[PDB]
Amino acid sequence: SHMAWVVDEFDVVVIGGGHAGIEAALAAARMGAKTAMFVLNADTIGQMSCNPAIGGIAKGIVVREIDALGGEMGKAIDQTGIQFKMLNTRKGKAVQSPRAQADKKRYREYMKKVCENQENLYIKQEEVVDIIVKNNQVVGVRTNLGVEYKTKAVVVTTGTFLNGVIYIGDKMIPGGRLGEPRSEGLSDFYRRFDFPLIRFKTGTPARLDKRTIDFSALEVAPGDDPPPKFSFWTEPVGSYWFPKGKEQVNCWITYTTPKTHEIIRKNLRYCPSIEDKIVKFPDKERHQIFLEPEGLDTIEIYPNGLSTSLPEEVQWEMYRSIPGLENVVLIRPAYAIEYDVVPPTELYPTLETKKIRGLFHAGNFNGTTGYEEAAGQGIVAGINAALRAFGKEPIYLRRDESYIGVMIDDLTTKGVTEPYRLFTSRSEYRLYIRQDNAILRLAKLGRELGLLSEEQYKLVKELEREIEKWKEFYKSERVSVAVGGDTRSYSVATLMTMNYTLDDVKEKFGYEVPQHPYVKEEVEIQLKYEPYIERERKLNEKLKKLEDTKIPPDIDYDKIPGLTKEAREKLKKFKPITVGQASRIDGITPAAITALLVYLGK
Amino acid sequence: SHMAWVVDEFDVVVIGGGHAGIEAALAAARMGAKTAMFVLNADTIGQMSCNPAIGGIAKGIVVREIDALGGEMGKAIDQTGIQFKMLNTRKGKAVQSPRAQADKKRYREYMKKVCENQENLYIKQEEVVDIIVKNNQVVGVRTNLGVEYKTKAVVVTTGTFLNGVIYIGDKMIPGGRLGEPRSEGLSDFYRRFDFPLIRFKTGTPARLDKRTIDFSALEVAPGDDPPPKFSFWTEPVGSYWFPKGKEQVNCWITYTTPKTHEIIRKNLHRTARYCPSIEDKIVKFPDKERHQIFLEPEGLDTIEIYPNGLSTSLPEEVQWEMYRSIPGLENVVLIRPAYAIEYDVVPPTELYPTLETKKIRGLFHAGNFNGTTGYEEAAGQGIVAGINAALRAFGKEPIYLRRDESYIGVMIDDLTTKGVTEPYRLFTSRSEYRLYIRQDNAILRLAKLGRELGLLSEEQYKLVKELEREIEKWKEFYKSERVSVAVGGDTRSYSVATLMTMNYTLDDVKEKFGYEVPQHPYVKEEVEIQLKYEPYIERERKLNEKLKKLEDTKIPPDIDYDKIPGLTKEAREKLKKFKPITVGQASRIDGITPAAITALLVYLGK
Ligand SMILES: Cc1cc2nc3c(=O)[nH]c(=O)nc-3n(C[C@H](O)[C@H](O)[C@H](O)COP(=O)(O)OP(=O)(O)OC[C@H]3O[C@@H](n4cnc5c(N)ncnc54)[C@H](O)[C@@H]3O)c2cc1C
Ligand SMILES: Cc1cc2nc3c(=O)[nH]c(=O)nc-3n(C[C@H](O)[C@H](O)[C@H](O)COP(=O)(O)OP(=O)(O)OC[C@H]3O[C@@H](n4cnc5c(N)ncnc54)[C@H](O)[C@@H]3O)c2cc1C
Repeated sequence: SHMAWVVDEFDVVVIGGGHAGIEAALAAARMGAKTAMFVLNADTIGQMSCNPAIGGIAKGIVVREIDALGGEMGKAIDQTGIQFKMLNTRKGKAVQSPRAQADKKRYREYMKKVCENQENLYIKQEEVVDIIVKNNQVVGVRTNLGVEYKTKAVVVTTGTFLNGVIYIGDKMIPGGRLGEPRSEGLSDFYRRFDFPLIRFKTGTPARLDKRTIDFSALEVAPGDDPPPKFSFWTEPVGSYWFPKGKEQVNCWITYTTPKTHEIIRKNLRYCPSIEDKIVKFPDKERHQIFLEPEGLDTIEIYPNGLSTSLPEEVQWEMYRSIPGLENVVLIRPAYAIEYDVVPPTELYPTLETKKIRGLFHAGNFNGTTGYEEAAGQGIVAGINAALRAFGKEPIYLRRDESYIGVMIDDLTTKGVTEPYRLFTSRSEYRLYIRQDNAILRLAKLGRELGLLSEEQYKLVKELEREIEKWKEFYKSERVSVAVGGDTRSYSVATLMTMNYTLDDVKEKFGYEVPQHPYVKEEVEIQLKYEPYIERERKLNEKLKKLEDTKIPPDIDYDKIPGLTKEAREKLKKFKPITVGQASRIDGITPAAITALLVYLGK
Repeated sequence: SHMAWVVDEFDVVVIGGGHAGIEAALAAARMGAKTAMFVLNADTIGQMSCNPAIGGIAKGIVVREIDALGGEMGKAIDQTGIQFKMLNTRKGKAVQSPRAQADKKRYREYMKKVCENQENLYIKQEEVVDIIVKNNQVVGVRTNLGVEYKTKAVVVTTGTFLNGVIYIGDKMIPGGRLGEPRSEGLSDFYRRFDFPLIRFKTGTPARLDKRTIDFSALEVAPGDDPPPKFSFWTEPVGSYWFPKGKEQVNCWITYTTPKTHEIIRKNLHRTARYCPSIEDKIVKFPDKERHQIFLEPEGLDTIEIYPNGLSTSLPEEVQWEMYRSIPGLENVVLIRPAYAIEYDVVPPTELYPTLETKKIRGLFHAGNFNGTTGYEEAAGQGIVAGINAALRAFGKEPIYLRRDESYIGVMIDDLTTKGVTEPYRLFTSRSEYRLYIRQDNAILRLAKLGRELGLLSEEQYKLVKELEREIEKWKEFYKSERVSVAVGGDTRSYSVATLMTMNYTLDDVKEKFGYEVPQHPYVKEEVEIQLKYEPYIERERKLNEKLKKLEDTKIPPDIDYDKIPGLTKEAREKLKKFKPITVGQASRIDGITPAAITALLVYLGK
């Protein structure tokens, strides 16, 4: 009688309606799993609580990847962004990453609409306080209303809410976010099963009133024209560029002054709070600040670079010492949030818990910070939760093929000491894992899982085919050029390696060029970088070998000859899925890898 | 150092971004007062937490009045409403009242957008935990972040938040609303100043998934065509009707069954007037076999359905059972459970009809915190409190709305003169001038005050005056144009105006007698309504002549009731506590005897 009815039983239960939860719930539901997404306040689904932006150095590529796998974040920002630009634009297209300013309000509504109308997905406003487990297998969930719902798998994405404490000056206020409640009960479930629990703390700037800011002397920071898109599926379909002339808004730049730093001092690894970095870098005389609009209708301005947790009275003084903000009025005070986190090392690269079958974690609760890093994990967790529910085998993303894979690999293999951010990761395949080819690297898996339709993948296969045609064509079409006082014969493909664009080649030599925007650009990029991709691949050949060497899930590390005791210990807890992953465990020696390889018969 | 800077000093501080707070903050700001609107979550400004509707029996007229005074509610629902209709459409236009279904989401956004861009208005996301007083005069406000802001007046509209507790079965959860935090500290200020504090409790239904409901056999409930508008200012300007063909959505009807009722009885335990919770009205009306239920959409993008008539605070597992016993909902899935909220309330008897506190000058109260419940009742008080707060800030005298001229005035009068033992609702009030205070003439009754305060622009009022003049020209025209009619086998000479009381409409008079009619939509309809009801309005006015007499008799603010001869001791105790501003209001205090009123009239030299 405390048990919900048949009509209230699910395959997958996602705890959380944030960035991880949304991708997870949408992925599972779209794969056919009857999914329930629990949320503390149904009106906050999809809410952006920090920076009003999507994308960035590594973040932007992850979004592109989420979009390729069949997720929503990419489509959401394309439809609700108010500014788009490319970062690292002076060093070749391969190192670039897209970034956009979002209209927070429109973004939230967009995600709520897609979620509400998603077939097989049900939203439940209720606080989950416990997970029901039978023989290390997830079988249900309980809320603080004394009810229980049956489920086959659970994806936890409590974000910054679990036992959240808001910090402002010496005031401590319970909550998952400023002005919102926090969750509590679920933490007892984790202690009860002996899961390690740690607390992370991150801050956010105050929210400023646009009418009280003098922008007159500030430098304008505009978008790009034509602006890049995050989704391969939005209009223009099969392309990553918006039409030239798309309507965009501005951002403004200002800086801290020595007076700002003195105010902070009087009131006293990657610590972003202005207060922290003036102590970490006592010598920098000024710190850059980006004033960002929060939407087209709102007057709130997000001052990027001024996150703090100082008392509100001090916030007034420090914010008003910044040129342009002399008379600024705060709408929302800056603050810092501390919450519960379960160390990622408790998971396999499938995001599934080692202790309990059918339990997956994602987002800030998993030790990361950021919308994108959360959404990237969420889609994987959602995918695997559905698979589990269907009695199939969970998958994982190889770090040598996607940035989502790199992130997940570092979390579950290295663990975290502080919140993980995508820009701290080091991809050994940075030339292959680019912004322009997420679609080519992940679309197959996306279609395989059923997230992409037959039609979506058909477009991908076609373009991929067109691309290969032209590459083989330009590689067979030679041309004679006068290099100084001597004459040479080079193929068009090779000319791309010598500062020629396809447009240059057509203009000077009259050759033809792909008419499809994507094929046209992707061909140029692949030919220009072929030399480096091949060299990069050559250098990591040994990493590739290890990565392709699977380790039995039923492997008894105690029966392996030539493996130290301290090694069996680590290999016993991390439980690597491949020898390549096993070699990344901090502390394992090249010898151990050998013993293991020998034992595996290689 | 804990004190906010000069740039953070205000004339008026409104605590709350709800329905009372929005009208109060916008009114004061539009009147020129530097205004700060505090709220717990800036993203919840203008949020509708209960029924997704605006209007109804008395509520609809109050919206028309808010709009006539220069408020926003009217404009808001007109731009975000997805269904509009008139109630009591078979009993003459005088007893009709507008009602609309709102797209909750669009409505919230609309209010947030207007408030954010309103000049002189500043939004502050922060919890006010104390009000600073100097010689019984509001001087500032303090928040839970240890900071203070200077202000000259404060409007408190905590709604259902102050020490709010959510109820579901046996569970008690702190919160101002399901999924939202509650406020607490401010209650200390009131105990500290010895204010009386009571707790009211109201419930709301669950939110249902539209795709799990079978509407196949349910009665459809559409809007009207043409649909009525709430604002006189939205397009078509200077009119109360939308064009024919406006796109609207439907609502659906269902009923409870005997099985539904038996489900509630098995799960009800004993515990020590208007109790809308289905579970209460079946114990209060044991003989009713079925209860009507209106299934209404909450917006165009959302799949959430609001089951009007099924508010409850029963355990969630019991809710599943009762909701599923209702035809069409056999397999319904809840998105949000039903619950009841209990919050702090300061008895309205602590205020003058101006909504200002008798104990502290510059302090005003409005909305649920004031003892009422409903969006419209809150916004009605809000605009008044906002207006008076700004006036106070400027050193001018606060105003009040006479109950014989507006329904808002009726509400405020009843609240401050009768007090409340339960949440006050607009349909329970009784206007002795129900024929004068109509839905069609709110604009004619309140536009002058609206313009006088600065809420309406010169151009807005100019329109009202022009129409007001055309209306009068037409009435005098139809009053001098006689026609001949055959009352049986007899011939009579009647003025066109008289025919309006003999079942003739202006359209009938033109079609049959060929007379001209007004071309402006409002003039054309108001002339007809005014002529048709002139007889009753005059009779109503004659029957209340005495009431008008008493209401026009002002009572000095500093009268010493102890010095009035011929006044009982129990009568002086009521007069000293309620402190009526007119003899009319005084005669409305429960217990006051006709003799006591005479002694007072004599004392005032009458
Ligand atoms: C103060 C602050 C500072 C930040 N700083 C940074 C930064 O420096 N850099 C950066 O990139 N990003 C930052 N962020 C953004 C942050 O990473 C995201 O807000 C979010 O936490 C990430 O996505 P998520 O899915 O994990 O969680 P969230 O978006 O937070 O969502 C969690 C969801 O879980 C639900 N929930 C929690 N518990 C329960 C329960 N028991 N039952 C049901 N539902 C539950 C909540 O209702 C909520 O919808 C910051 C955010 C805040 C609030
Ligand atoms: C459970 C429930 C049952 C209901 N039942 C009915 C019904 O039967 N009939 C009907 O017509 N209507 C009903 N309603 C609707 C209700 O009348 C409105 O939701 C609202 O309370 C009325 O307007 P308001 O302005 O007074 O308050 P609200 O709209 O509730 O707003 C209050 C505002 O005050 C702010 N606040 C509170 N404390 C502080 C503080 N210390 N500092 C700063 N800000 C603060 C909050 O953030 C909030 O924005 C119900 C609502 C609920 C939640």
